[PDB]
Amino acid sequence: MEWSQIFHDITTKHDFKAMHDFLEKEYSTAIVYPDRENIYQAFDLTPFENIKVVILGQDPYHGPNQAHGLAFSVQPNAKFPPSLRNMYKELADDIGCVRQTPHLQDWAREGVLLLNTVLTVRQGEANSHRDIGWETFTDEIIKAVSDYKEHVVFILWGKPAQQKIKLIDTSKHCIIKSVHPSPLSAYRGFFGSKPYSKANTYLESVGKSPINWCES
Amino acid sequence: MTLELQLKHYITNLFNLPKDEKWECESIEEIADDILPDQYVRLGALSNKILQTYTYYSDTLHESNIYPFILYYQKQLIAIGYIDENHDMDFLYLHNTIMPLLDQRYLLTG
Repeated sequence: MEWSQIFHDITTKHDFKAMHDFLEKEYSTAIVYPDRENIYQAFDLTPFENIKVVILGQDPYHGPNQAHGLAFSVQPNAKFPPSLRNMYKELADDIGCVRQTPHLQDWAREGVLLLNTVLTVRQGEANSHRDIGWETFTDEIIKAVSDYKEHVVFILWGKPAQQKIKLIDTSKHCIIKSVHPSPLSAYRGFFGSKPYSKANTYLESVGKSPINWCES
Repeated sequence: MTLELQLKHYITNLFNLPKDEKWECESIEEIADDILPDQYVRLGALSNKILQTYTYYSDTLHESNIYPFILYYQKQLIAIGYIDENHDMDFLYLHNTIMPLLDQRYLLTG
C-alpha cells in the first residue's frame, strides 16, 4: 500500500482546493516554511510499507534554515532546538548513544514517520497555518496508518498529540505517550520515560526489527 | 518594540550576552498543568488550558543554562520569564486568565 493511493483517497473525500489556493498566495506574498518542495518529506523518506514508529510533531519550525519537512528535525548545520536537545538527552540515557547531528533523515529511513500535524508555517508566526486544512489531511494520515498497517508504535508527546489517541486502534497498535520534551514540561515525565527502547521492545514482541536510533 | 525584543534586551543585559547573537525560537503547545508550578495551576483559572509557548535559544543562552520564554492562552499573554540554571521558572509577568498575579514588566522598558 502506497502513499499515492492514500493521498488519492484523502483528496477525494475532502476538497483541499481552497487550501492549495491559500498556500499558492502565501508562498508568493510571504515567507513560508519549510521550502515548498520539502512539505511532504516525511512521506518521501518513510514509505507507507516501511513505517514502524510514528512520532507526531505540531507545526514546522518557523525560523530560517530550520524546518525541512520532518517533525523535530532541523537542517544539518542548524542549531539544536530545546525539544530536540531534550530528546537526545533522553536518547543518551535510554538507548546509550549520543547524536550530534540535529538532522533526523536517518530515523525516517529506519521507518520513523516524523509527521507534523500542520505542515507549513509563516516565518516568526507560530500557528499561522493552523486550520487551513492540514489537520484534516494529517488526521486522515494517522487513521490510514492505523487502519492499514498491522503493528506500529505511535509516540505521542504533549496533550495535543494525545488528542489523536481516538484515531488509533490500540488492539493493533502500541501507544507511547508522555509530557512534551520541551524544557518547559520535560521534568514532569519526559525524562526517564524511555520511549526509544519502549518502542523497540514492542517492535520485537511483534517480530519486527528494532529502530536504529543512533547516527546511521 | 516587540515583546520578544524587549525580553532579549533584558536578558542580554542581565546575563552579559552578545547583543548580535541570533535568538531562535521554538513554539510548542502544551497543557498549563505540565508547564507551570502547581500553585499557579488551578481549576477555573489555568488548569486544563492549552498554552502557546515561545522558548528562545542560542549558543550563549545554552552556555548560561537558561531558557527565556513567553506564554499565551490564545490572545491573552500569560507569562514572561526564563527558566534559570536550577531549572526553576523565574517570572517577569504572570496572569492566570482571571487577574495578573506577578507584574514586573517595568523591567522590560528599554
